[PDB]
Amino acid sequence: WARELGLIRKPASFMTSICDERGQELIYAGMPITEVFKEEMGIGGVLGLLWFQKRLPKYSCQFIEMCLMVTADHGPAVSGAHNTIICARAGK
Amino acid sequence: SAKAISEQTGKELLYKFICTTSAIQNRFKYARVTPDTDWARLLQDHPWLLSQNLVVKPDQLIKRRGKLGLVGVNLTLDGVKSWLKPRLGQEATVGKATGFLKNFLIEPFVPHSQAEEFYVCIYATREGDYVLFHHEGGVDVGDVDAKAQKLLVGVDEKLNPEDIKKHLLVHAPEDKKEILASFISGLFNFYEDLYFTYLEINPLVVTKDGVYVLDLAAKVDATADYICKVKWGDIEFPPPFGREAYPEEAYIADLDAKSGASLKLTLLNPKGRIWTMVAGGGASVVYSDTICDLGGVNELANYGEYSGAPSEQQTYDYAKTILSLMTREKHPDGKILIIGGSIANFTNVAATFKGIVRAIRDYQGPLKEHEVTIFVRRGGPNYQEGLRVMGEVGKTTGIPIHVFGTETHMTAIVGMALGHRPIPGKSTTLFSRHTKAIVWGMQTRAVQGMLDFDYVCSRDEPSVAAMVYPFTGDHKQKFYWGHKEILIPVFKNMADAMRKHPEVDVLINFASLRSAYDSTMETMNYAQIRTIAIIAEGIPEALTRKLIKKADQKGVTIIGPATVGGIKPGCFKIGNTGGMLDNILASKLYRPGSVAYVSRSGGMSNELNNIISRTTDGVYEGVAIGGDRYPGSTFMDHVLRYQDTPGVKMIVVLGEIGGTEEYKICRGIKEGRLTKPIVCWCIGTCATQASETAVAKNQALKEAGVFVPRSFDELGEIIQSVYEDLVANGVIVPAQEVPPPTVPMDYSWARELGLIRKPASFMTSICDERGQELIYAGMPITEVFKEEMGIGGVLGLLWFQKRLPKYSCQFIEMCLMVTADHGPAVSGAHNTIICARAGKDLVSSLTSGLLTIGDRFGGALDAAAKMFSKAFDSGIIPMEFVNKMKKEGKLIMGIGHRVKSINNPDMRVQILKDYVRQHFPATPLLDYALEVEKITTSKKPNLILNVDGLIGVAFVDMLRNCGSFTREEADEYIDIGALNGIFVLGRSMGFIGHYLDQKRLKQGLYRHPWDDISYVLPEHM
Ligand SMILES: CC(=O)SCCNC(=O)CCNC(=O)[C@H](O)C(C)(C)COP(=O)(O)OP(=O)(O)OC[C@H]1O[C@@H](n2cnc3c(N)ncnc32)[C@H](O)[C@@H]1OP(=O)(O)O
Ligand SMILES: O=C([O-])CC(=O)C(=O)O
Ligand SMILES: O=C([O-])CC(=O)C(=O)O
Repeated sequence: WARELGLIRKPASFMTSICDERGQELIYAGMPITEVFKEEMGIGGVLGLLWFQKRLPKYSCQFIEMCLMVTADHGPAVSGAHNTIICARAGK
Repeated sequence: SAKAISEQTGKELLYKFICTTSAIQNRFKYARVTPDTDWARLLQDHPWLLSQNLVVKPDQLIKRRGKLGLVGVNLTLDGVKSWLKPRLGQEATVGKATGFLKNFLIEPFVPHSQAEEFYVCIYATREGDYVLFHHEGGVDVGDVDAKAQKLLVGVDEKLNPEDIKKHLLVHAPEDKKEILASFISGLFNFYEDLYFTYLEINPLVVTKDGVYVLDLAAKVDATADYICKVKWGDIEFPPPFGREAYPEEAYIADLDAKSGASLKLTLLNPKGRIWTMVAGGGASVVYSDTICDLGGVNELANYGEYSGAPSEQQTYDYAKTILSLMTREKHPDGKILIIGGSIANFTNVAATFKGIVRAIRDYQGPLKEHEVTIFVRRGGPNYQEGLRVMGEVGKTTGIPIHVFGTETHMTAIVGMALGHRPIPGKSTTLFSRHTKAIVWGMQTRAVQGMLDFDYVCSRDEPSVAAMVYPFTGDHKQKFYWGHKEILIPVFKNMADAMRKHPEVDVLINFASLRSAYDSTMETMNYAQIRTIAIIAEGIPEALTRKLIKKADQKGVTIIGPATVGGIKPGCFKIGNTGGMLDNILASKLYRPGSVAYVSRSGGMSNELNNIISRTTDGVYEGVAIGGDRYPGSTFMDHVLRYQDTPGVKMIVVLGEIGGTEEYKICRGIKEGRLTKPIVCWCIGTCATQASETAVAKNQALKEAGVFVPRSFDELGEIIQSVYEDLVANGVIVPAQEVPPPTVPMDYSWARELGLIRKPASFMTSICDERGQELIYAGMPITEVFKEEMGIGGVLGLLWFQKRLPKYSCQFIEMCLMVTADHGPAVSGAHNTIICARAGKDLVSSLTSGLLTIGDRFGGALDAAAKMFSKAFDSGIIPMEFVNKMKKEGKLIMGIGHRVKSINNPDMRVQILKDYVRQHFPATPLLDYALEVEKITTSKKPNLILNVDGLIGVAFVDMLRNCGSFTREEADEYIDIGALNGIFVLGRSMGFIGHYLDQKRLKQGLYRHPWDDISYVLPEHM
């Protein structure tokens, strides 16, 4: 109630610039989620908006998706997938 | 701070650290006699006492010892013994000072002529060091300026011995020229390199044999001790010679140095009725001056002082020791206590006065008996609550307490204490609206006050451009600009802050008293800086003289050191002057006025702000030059800087005792340069060179042509009088009072006063990090260690919040050590070894191993505990329970081992089972599980209780069988999962051991074999 009337200041920590959950609709960098879907940007587009806060061009977003899909798996004998299979096989 | 040292230590370090080509005799030849020590030990450790003649002087800082006949010359050992029979240990006087004569210093007497003596006196001034030498022996050395040779040697300047032979040895005899020139050069090198302030050697016996010293006076720069811990040794600062110390005074003295707050007290007349319990040093000084001026000079009991925001126990001890001191005797006119002081900067007045009312309500009885009266006047942040609680305790305890704030004069309560009134290229513009500054160090409170002052003055831009801190990286600090969040960039180095902000002309150095010199020298290499305000206090005087010399060479104005800063209302504020915005809006410092003041102590600047706000229009610019005796900017520079400024109409100067600083103002008024009206008043009379006292300075200024008030009571009156006399000439027009912008309150400040509620989440009951010491459940950590409880004790305090008995804590440790590891082939240890072998740290490897612990791996503890608890609580016999588990199609978990079956026990099940049998008081559930394994071993011999089942059933048995558990909490921690915490905390030991083992064996990254996979992928998708 005393911050609604604006007669107090509290030092606000937790500075962030990647999401605006309040208001009407979700804003990633400066653009709403409906403009994200209307401009037909891919998952590389939301990595551009969330990680770099910039609207990357279409070839950059498609390359980010492309370098995500080759990174997707390299078998179970690698060490992290071995850890995943061990932890999943122990009922977790 | 120049402190006089004992001459014994002075000549000890003189003989220790002299550097000359000549030979200096009497090497370690001195002795000390006190009434405590004997004479046989001093004779046996010093066999040289029977060689030559002896001489004795009092070693208690007594000036003119030979004139009053307190020296024993040309006497032998029993001669000086019989000389010290009627003198050692009792009352003696010199000048005005009378006191106990305690210490005596004894030297080998040198038979000397009147022509072999020499006079040397070297000391520090502002523009350099004075060297005074006279060649004619004895006390009769004549004038010190014409016949005796005087030398100005500069700062950071080498003294050539050729100059000593040229100028210091004009009238000196030719036979002792080179030896005395070498001695003078060595004495100057010693004086410079060990950082003294004053040396005087009146007898200097320079014979053909060598040079002897017989008596000397030495004052050292005591603030340079951080340079000279190793070269002073155990330095000694003797007190001035006088009366002894009272036990209350000694109690105040040794509670003074145990904190970062000044708690001083000195008594004048112990039977007086006017008392001093006063914050702020200048406030106590002007209170003593006004009491001695109003006729209470023979009645002023003491001057006391509490500054630097002392703690509640500190002010409680000080108040009980000073309020238990007028209760010894009474007065026919009553007794008066003054809770006085200036305006506090940031100290909460209400908490200090809560300590005051607790200390008074402890001793209200003798105060009512002795008929005392309390006069209270303070101010600052939240003094309304303090005056209200003094009024409440006055109405409650019956003691008449008369309370005022900043609306009255700060000293006028003294005016009704005796009943005298009825009781109701150096630039002339330092700062402007375009002025930016760089703050050196983490002083975010000061920067926030800076930005608040800039916001309330309707200024468009913040005056803090950057912050410099070498101990952190380049980042940004989040501050307030009114309501808005802004970012001030914090830089590691100074060079990038100077490159990125070329508009900065002010640097405010918040460095310590021993890192300010190098930071100021680094600042002055940049030509954009026109002024540096050095806040730190403690800086040695030679480094300050070097700062002054480079400031005169570069034209940079240095405000300080030992200052709070300087305030220009409407343009800029330095550091912590004024305080927070309570005092700024109280003193109307958001708009410029027409009065400019120069003061020395920063504590009187707040009361000068209050006086100028109340009596006259307001402050245009106010600079406190600092309490150091070598100021970077003097009075005279600031007075000409105001005189060159056309904005001011009058200058108020508040000097103090000592220094010829405003005789320059006197002679500049007589020269006609200073035409604007000046109101000046000298604090520090203390009449309880003759031109250094405040009263002679006062009528010196009065017949100089200055409106000097008679006392501090009429200072605001004479300022108001000259204001009303000067507005009649039509030069001062009062501007229209524009209301300032209003900042919102701070959240921590408004929660300190308790006028807000915030819903506090994050409820916890397992640790109390605040306060004095760590509290786990309700007991401190020292009681944890004193009762000798183990790690099971702190699991009892942290997990269950209960002091478990000794067998329960030892059993918790016991069930932790069997759980510690079970090899690497288990699944979690495999995860730990895999993650540790892939180059990860301890946290990631232990974490990736711990995340395997679930229902299949390590889940037998909690599930076996719940299974046997639900079996025992439902009243089912073990024979029916085994059949019920068999015909439900699931195994009894916690029962069944692979290899170790019958007369081959698990050997850690056995130890835990035995400890539960002798040490637990009652075991229903363990006996139930024993009956279940007696059935299942009759089924198959390897179906014994596992360690995972026995720890579970014995842990439930411990919780529901021992004390302090109320039979829902013993069944609650099982449901929450306290069995899982036992397993994970135990197995973390083995997992960290696995990490350390796989990192110590230095094994590279693991990849599984392809022949142990058997891929079953579909043919084509
Ligand atoms: C009546 C009136 O109110 S008027 C006031 C008149 N006088 C004054 O204004 C004096 C009051 N202020 C001061 O004197 C203070 O010194 C201030 C305001 C300059 C601040 O100084 P401080 O806080 O003492 O020093 P600072 O915070 O820099 O730290 C002291 C030392 O700790 C060192 N230090 C800090 N943290 C660590 C650490 N973790 N490990 C090792 N050293 C450390 C700092 O580097 C610094 O070293 P230095 O002395 O070589 O610089
Ligand atoms: O502002 C300052 O430095 C003085 C201060 O906090 C106090 O002790 O009241
Ligand atoms: O705790 C478990 O359930 C697994 C284990 O350590 C074992 O192999 O005995």
